[PDB]
Amino acid sequence: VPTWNGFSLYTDETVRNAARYAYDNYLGKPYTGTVEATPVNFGGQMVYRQHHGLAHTLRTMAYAEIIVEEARKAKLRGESLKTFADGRTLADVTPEELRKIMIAQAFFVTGRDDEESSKNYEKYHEQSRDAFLKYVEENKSTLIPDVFKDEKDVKFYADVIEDKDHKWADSPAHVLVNQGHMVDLVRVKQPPESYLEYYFSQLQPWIGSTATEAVFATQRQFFHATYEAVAGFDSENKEPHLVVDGLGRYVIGQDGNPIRELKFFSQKKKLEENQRYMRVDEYLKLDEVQKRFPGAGKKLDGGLPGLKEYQYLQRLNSINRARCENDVDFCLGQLQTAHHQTKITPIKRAFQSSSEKARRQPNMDEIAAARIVQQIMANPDCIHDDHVFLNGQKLEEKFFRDLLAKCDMAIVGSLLNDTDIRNIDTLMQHERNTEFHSTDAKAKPVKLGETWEKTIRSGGGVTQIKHDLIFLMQNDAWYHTRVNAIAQNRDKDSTFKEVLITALMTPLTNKSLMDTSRSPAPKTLFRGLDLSEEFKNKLINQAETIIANTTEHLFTDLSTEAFKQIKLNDFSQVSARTCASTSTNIEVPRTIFGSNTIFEILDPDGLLHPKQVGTHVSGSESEYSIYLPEDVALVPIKVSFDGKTGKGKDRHIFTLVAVKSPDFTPRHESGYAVGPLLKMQTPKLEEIQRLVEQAREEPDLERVFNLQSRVARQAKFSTESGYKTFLNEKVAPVLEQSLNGLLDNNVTILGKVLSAFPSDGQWSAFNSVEARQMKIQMDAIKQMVEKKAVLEGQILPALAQCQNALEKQNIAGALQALRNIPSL
Amino acid sequence: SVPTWNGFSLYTDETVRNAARYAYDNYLGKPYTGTVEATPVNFGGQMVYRQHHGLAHTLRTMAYAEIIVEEARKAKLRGESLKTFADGRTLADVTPEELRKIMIAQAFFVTGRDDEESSKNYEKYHEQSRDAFLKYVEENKSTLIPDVFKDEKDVKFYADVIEDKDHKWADSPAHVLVNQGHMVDLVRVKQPPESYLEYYFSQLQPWIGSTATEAVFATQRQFFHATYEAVAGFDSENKEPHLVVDGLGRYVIGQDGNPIREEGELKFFSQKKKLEENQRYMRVDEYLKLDEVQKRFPGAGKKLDGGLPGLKEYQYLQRLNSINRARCENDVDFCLGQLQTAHHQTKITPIKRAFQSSSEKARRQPNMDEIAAARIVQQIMANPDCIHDDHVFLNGQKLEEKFFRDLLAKCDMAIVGSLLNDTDIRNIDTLMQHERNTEFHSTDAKAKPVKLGETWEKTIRSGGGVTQIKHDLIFLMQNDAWYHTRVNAIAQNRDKDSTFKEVLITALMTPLTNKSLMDTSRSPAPKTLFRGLDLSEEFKNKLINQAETIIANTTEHLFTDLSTEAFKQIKLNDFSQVSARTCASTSTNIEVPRTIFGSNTIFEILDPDGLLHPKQVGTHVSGSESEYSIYLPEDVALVPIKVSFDGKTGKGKDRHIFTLVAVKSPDFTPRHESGYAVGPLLKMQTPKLEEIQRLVEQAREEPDLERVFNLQSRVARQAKFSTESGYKTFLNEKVAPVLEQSLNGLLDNNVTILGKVLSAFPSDGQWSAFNSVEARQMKIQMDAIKQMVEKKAVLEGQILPALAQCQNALEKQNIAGALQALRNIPSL
Amino acid sequence: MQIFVKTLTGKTITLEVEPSDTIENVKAKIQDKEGIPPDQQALIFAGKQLEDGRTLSDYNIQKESTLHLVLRLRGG
Amino acid sequence: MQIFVKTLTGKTITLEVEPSDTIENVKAKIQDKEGIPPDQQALIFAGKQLEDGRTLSDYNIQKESTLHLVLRLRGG
Repeated sequence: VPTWNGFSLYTDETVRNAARYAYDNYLGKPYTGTVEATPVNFGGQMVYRQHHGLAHTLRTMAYAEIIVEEARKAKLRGESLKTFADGRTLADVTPEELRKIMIAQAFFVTGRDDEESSKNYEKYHEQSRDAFLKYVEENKSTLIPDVFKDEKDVKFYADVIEDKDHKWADSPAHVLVNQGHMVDLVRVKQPPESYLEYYFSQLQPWIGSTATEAVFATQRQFFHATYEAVAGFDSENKEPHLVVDGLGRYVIGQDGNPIRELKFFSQKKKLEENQRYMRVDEYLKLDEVQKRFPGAGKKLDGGLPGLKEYQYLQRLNSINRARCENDVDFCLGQLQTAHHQTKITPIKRAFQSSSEKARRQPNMDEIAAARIVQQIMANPDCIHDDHVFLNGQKLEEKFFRDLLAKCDMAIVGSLLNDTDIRNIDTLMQHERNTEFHSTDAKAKPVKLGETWEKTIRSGGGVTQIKHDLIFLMQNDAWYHTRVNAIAQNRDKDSTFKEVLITALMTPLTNKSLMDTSRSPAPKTLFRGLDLSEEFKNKLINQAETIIANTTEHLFTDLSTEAFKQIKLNDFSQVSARTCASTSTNIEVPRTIFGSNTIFEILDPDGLLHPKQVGTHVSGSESEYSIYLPEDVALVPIKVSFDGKTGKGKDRHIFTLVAVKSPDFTPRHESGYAVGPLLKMQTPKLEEIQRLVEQAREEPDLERVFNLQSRVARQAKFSTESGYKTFLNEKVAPVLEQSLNGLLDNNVTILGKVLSAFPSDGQWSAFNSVEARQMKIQMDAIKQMVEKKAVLEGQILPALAQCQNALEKQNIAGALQALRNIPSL
Repeated sequence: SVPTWNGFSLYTDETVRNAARYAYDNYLGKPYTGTVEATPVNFGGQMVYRQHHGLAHTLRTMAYAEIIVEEARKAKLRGESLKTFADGRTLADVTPEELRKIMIAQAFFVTGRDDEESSKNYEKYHEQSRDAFLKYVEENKSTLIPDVFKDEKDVKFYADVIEDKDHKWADSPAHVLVNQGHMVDLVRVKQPPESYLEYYFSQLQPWIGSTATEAVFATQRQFFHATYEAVAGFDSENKEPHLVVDGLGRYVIGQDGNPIREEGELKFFSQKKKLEENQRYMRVDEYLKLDEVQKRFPGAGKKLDGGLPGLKEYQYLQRLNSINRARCENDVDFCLGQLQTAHHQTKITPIKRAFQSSSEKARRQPNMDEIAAARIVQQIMANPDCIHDDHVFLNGQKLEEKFFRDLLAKCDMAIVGSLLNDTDIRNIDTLMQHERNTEFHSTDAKAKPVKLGETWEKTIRSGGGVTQIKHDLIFLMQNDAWYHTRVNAIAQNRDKDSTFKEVLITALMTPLTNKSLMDTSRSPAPKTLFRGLDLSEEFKNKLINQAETIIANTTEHLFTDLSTEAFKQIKLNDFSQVSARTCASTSTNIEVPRTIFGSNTIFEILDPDGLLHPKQVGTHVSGSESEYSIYLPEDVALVPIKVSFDGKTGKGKDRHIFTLVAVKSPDFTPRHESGYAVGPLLKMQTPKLEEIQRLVEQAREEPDLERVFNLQSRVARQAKFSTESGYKTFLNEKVAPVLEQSLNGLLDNNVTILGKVLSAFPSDGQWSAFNSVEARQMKIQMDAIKQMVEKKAVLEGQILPALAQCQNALEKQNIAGALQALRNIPSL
Repeated sequence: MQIFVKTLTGKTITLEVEPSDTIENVKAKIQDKEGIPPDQQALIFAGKQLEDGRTLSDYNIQKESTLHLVLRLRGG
Repeated sequence: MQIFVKTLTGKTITLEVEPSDTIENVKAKIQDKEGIPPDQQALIFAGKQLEDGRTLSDYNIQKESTLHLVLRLRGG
């Protein structure tokens, strides 16, 4: 299966002009014959050939297109398709071949002089051929050799139009022109079930059942798009079956069984006693019919859903009906929109839908990640060469790579504020000389914060900061190549600072984009990539597998296989995890940057939330930024070869549709950000650490001995009588008792030597120089004894009682231990 | 060049006392038969027939001869050169045998007096004294010859000294001692006292030197006090006329203020020779300031108080007329006892003069390190598991060998023992179990090692309560040389090749043994203890010359205090460390060290001031060792006062007796740095406040933010459906905001948000309205979220700020604000 | 030597240059002919942005080569 | 062989012993003579206390040697 080149009925100029020449010279002119010569009027506009005119002709061309499309898919799915004499298959039809096919289809019915279908088929197809050859000769110059290799090529398609011998299976040309003509015959002729089965059965061998279901499902949408009535389908309808070939009927005998040789009967032939015509319900339920037609048990509604018959019938009479019959460009536009929609509806069918177009609310880790970002921005002092150290916690390269891979950094950015944006410069001044390295190795390293201050930042308020940041991202390749490579986890030999900066700037850049972007979101965006040959080939294969397993259906929903193949082959991650640059102008990626890979990103449901980047004057890059939501997939619907780039590499355009579904949500293990954040909230509790260090000081018994010796010298020698009685009675026992109390760590002794300390007035009885000095010595020893008695006897037990209440979760008891403290 | 004395003493020799007994019985106690002052005198009702020249006088002259030889020997040792006799000897060369003969002669020197007639009948009285001496020798020839007197030639020599026919008072040591002994006793209360003292001082000085002569005459005043004789004062500025004692005359100062000399030298003037107009007798104060007198007499400018220090005059006189005066003059044993006590005190009083005095006899109070040492001892005993081969490991601290040697060296281990209790004693059994196989080594290297704890279990210990343990431990020390030799050597830091456990057990048992001795001893503290030692010949001679140097530089004095030199030599030569730092074994029976154990070295330890606090060891039955233990206090020195050659041991080596006096003084206090024990004790008690450490780590715990976030998800999905009415309303309006505020309060750490969301949590009565299973599930989850918010709200907003405020108040040592911070916690 | 820089608005601008010429060199020249100020200009050659200071020779650019010019402005 | 054990009270105890006699049974014969129980007996020879279990010849106590006996008992 070769890669298509983007050739399409709705964009090829040659095929459209052939449709014009057919309309202007035949299809749009009045019939010269008898049958159905009289025109019919639709909303005031006249249609001369309502049945075999422009809308019918263009639909047959559109059928041939999707028949080739569906045949290529069936071949890629592994199905066996009907072979021609030379072993080819409808899947083997090339773009140039099909362009010749459709041009002949434009003239297949122009030779009609009226609507007679009972004769002069020979004559009318002769006039059709003459019309086609007349067009070819008149535009000989353009047609040859570009469209037709020569006049011998022209005669082959003139031969298919003439149809001398009804060799309807001879080549892809005969098949597609015949089948395209026959597919338009499925209409509201009753019973509709008989007609659909017959034409389904005629196409089915060439492309298979899955493909044939897609063709006739699409045919109904083309009928709606061109304002033709669409019939219903009832598998248990009770009308007599209609043998379409020969307009006959089949029979059920008086005996039980359907009669066969299965045997044809004319509608005229009279039947024996109480024999009967086979009903359509019985026809569909026959085993041979069920084996080739999946219509059994199935019902389809006629008309348009959500329209009741009086509104549907006014639609069928709309002037757009005649515009389809008289305006080539209008009718092709209706078909193109219907063709495009049938590439999207099977995708949405296969996934759980959602009514929310916005990003989800933050999870716990995105909330914690945002808090960590704000604290780093607030304290760039925390940035080292290996790690970040903040609030006693070490965050290394792995932590920031986890944030990039598990957090929605756009959601994180929505939890940041203008203070974090203002702090961008203080982070940059801290990183004045931090060198960034472009992924291009020949580029010279660039100092981050210094470049920022002297080339990017223009002062102003926080909005100007946001545009400066957005500008650095759009303008400086040394910056965004490293950032995007790290963000998408495909970088080589990156420094830790480069990882951290990427982790900090990705949410901050998203906030800048979100706050600044004014324009409503474009619905078509183009992204350029430079992929290796091997990697592009992998994406082509994956896209083709997805496209081949995405099909419209009539009766057999294969949505489960589309789900399975899209999950196996999705390459949405190529556009995820970073602020991805896109342009509304395909020539920015195609022509200016020369990408060999172009993603045509369609977002008809507004799920991508693109943000404007920079200016959009004429000649600008028309840039928009996408940070892919976690539950949006960019599902491929078309892969086209687009020619070669300036360097001679192949260029391919992938058309992708953004689809949102809970089925695309990743499952991450939580905790990677909350854990570290919890560590940082840990209190230092420095005062309590100093309470214990002070509760572990050895008492200074040096000074108590000093005063004991000082008392002893004054207590051997004192001529004053009363001073020596007081020193030996009231002072020396307190000092000896205090010494043993400090030595023994005995609370009982300490709490009671306090009462024994003499008063200031008892000391004031003696106005000696040494007695005053001792009084000051005694007070210091007294404070030292009291502090220990209060610590070990009052405060330390209360903490223990408080703590023990807390390990029993007796909270009010823990308070009580502090409140209710007993005296000594 | 001074031969060691043999302990010969007037106060213990029997021959000398017998001669004095016979002198009293046959002459000195009988009435005078002459005219001059023959009438007896009464003292307290007891007759004294010879008040001046009787028994007491005669005994004092012998005591003088003893101290004169004593001080002469000291003076020779100090390097002084003494006056020589014709044969080359000095008084320092007088032997014990010679001094005995001299004293026997002295005993009879006055027996021949018929009355107190002085000048008139010198030769008759001295011949009768001679004959009395000859009569006594003849009546005791068998005892006396040849052992005391070698032959009749020898007897006649001393008889000739008594007769004194030619006044050859400088002929021989016997002549000088007999004459000077008689003269020293004439220093009395006759006026002017300064003339008498200077004269007799000048007679003695050339034979023994000034220092010795000061000692002799200072001691004389003490002998006078001991024998109830009046003692005069000395006034260098006395203006009374000087008395030329030799001739009972006068010196004169002429019309000019000049002493009348001769063609110089001072003119003797008869007292009855009344003289010229304006001529003057030379005063005492002028005589003592003469250059010739000042060069031979150190009394110039000095003053001595008369009588007895501390007695008013009225009391000195009733003392002088006490009955003890008659006892001294009629009872030979009483008077010798009086003199012996005075003589012994003159060997102590100079020692105490040379050092800072002390008043208190008891051991001092415990110091900081002894208190800590006792506590460490108690805790080792309580948990013997802490004892390892290399060290003791107690409460995080590692105590190695040097720590326990330091306690042995710096703590008074008796004081430390006084801080131990009966359960520490009781734990000795536990300790011995843990040390059952610890092998002790005698310092006797031929002895086999002995397993300490097993021998204690199976041989030493005899059951019973605490007191029996104490006696068993004391018995172990008294009885087992394999143990006390090792313990003593380690305690005195003279051991070699001891194990850690031997050192540790030494450091534990020394205070435990002291406690056991203090708790059990009831015998009154004896004041004479004997200690035997087996010393090498080299070591003992070091001790001998150390003691002789100390003794030779310890002298009484009158005017010239040589205390500074006694201090210097005692500090240079002190060997108190030989008896220090351990429970030193002593006995009240000298025969235990001398005979049973055959020691070549005996310390006669005297403790008159009760400073040693010895404790009875074992039994004191007849035939026992009469053992006492002393642990020397840190400020008590055992100062030698006497060294005696005592004959030979069983093995033929010389034995010496060192007489030591215990003396207490701050100058002996060692200087040790503090903290050797308090340091480790304090580290052992630093608290591991794990309850506060657990409180800290409970403020560490993280809130379960994921759980609050997930519960929000459930509340929302619980709400999306109406079920119970109108619990959906309740969920959206009451529960969802509270969870939103809780999460935002815990995302930040906003205590103020957390506090009032606590009030927003619905009441239990609000939940009573909904009875669905999922509603009950919900309140249980809601109660959990409320507990999480409340723990963070109370810790961050009440408890932790209160503890921080309390500590900042303790850091400013405002303790009232510290307790305020806890008690004044405000509710949210 | 001569090169032409092409734009998104369709015009093809020819410049007479010589290899020793820097990039600022080039913009300056586009400003005089087209008067598009230098600091709005971003020059692309073979898909790679060309930076101030480095020369026309450095980026391999050569005779009759093609450069691409986009207007690049800050928003707001 | 005969030896003499001299005491502090003044007695001189004469004993007939063999050189292979133990100290236990020298104390036993001292007890038979003077009635002092062996547990109270401390026997000394040339300043060294004699140990039960070892022989007289172990300590080189020979003919007409003099031993010394002191009473030694626990207090209380």
